[PDB]
Amino acid sequence: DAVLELPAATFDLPLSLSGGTQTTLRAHAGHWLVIYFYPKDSTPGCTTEGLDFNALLPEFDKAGAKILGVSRDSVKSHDNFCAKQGFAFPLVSDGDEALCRAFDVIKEKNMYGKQVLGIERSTFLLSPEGQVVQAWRKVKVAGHADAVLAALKAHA
Ligand code: NA
Ligand code: NA
Repeated sequence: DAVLELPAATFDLPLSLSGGTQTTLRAHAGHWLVIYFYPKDSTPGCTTEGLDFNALLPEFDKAGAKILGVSRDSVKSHDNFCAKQGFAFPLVSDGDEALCRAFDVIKEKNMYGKQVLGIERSTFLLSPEGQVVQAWRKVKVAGHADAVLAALKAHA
């Protein structure tokens, strides 16, 4: 029932959050976790995605689930982004791309005559026992948070 196996060490990686604290995936044991990776703070698309998740947060709560957004922007950038948009969930500053690589969301594109890496917008649903049970890759923003919520309700 796992669609992705993560390195065991992934669950103990210290994840720097907006607000200056740290978490790990293991610390979320016991409830559902949505982890949504996005390429960059404060862009039109990535802002829309975060606001879409933020608007549905009471429905996610009803399943006791929690949301984490992830990019490689700094904690300061995340703090600004969260404050300006009013997000009520944390953002991981995955500055070294450790979590991104664990979930295999760093993808290469041959453009400008060279190989360019970047975060591919992707989302994962992690069970209360830490299994990755559903994955969405190369995500288009429109309708995405709704679809993730629907899938959560179906799994939970
Ligand atoms: Na960190
Ligand atoms: Na979990």
